[PDB]
Amino acid sequence: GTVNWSVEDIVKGINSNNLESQLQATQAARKLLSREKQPPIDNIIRAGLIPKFVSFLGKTDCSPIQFESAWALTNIASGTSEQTKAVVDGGAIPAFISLLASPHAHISEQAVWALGNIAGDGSAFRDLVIKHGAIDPLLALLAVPDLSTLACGYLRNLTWTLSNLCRNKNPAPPLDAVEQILPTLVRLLHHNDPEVLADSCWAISYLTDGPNERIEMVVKKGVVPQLVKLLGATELPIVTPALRAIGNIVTGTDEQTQKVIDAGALAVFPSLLTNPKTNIQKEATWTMSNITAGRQDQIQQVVNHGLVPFLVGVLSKADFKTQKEAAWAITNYTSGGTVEQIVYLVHCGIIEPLMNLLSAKDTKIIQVILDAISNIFQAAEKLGETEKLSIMIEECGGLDKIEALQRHENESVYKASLNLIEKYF
Amino acid sequence: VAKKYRN
Repeated sequence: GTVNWSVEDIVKGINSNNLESQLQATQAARKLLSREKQPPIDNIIRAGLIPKFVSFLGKTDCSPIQFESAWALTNIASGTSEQTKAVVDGGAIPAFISLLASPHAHISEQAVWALGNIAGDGSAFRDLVIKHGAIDPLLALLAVPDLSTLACGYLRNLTWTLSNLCRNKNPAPPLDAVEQILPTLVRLLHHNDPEVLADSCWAISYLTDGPNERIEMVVKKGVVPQLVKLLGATELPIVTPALRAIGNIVTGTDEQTQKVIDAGALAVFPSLLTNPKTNIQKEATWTMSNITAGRQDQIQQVVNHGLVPFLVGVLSKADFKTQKEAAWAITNYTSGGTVEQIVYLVHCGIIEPLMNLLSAKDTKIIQVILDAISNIFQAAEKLGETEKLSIMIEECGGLDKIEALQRHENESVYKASLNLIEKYF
Repeated sequence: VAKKYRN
């Protein structure tokens, strides 16, 4: 019946004066626009159909055409920015927000989905959806005693839409919308469905990607222990955003970082720093670098949790980007740590893989590593042990590498080298 | 992905 129509036939039906003919034609459009490959989105836009779909959203008397037109527009809105823009330009936003109240679950769900694609386009559309008042009726759909009674697909869509309202920066979402959304997100973060959990963690990761004030508003909600728990999940799609959120939190203040440690996070790092997914090791090591940038009592906790040998491991062998994060974690540990914490680092065997990484063609990591060596030499001075360290650096071939570096392009680099060379070698 | 097409 409505399979494989041409655009011209769809146009003909939609322009007929006959609501049933318009409904069949709209459903045909929904079918073109939902096919597996190359849906003809631009052809539908160019035929001028968006304004007719939008006014069909308002047909309370004909719920099937509301659904077909909502689904058609969702898919248009799922494409490029210019395509999402055409949906918005047709007035879709307030019309979808009014469908949130529909007594028909499949229809308010479609409106949720459409609004998520719109808000998902970027900050300006996200904030426009919020100005049109989307958040109150979105949140009313989740106002039930027990999330478990909602259909699973429906809750997943709501969660994902709310996370798009939390997403993007420049600017970040309005502080008041974030405050409005957060209690419902905290509730979603304790739900048992893995996709709900993954998207709740993504939303939390967006909200903590910002200055300390933004981080604080999340941390004040008490979510950190739940995040650390998800950090332990067996599902990679949950671990990845849980770890991103935890990593974002530890770029905040030392007190915000302490909440992550207090919640047990460090005990998960032995598995994270050896995780077979490269991106998990990289972001675990990034996270560690922002903890070793903390107070000496926080460095101490990294030590007590047995994590220095794990840093030595990733420095010795890892994808290069993870290794660059490990080099940072080490330079941070060495500028902030006590002499005894620094001595410990050397006893776990940091020197040889630090030196091996001096052969990399990345000026930044070379800078980072010479800073670290200089820091470690500073500790050895206070102990009168600079010579013991010079030799260690000699024996694993580090001296060769530092010498060469005198003849290096960069200023810090050849500057940093000559200094160590002339100071201890 | 920020956007999702309904198949």
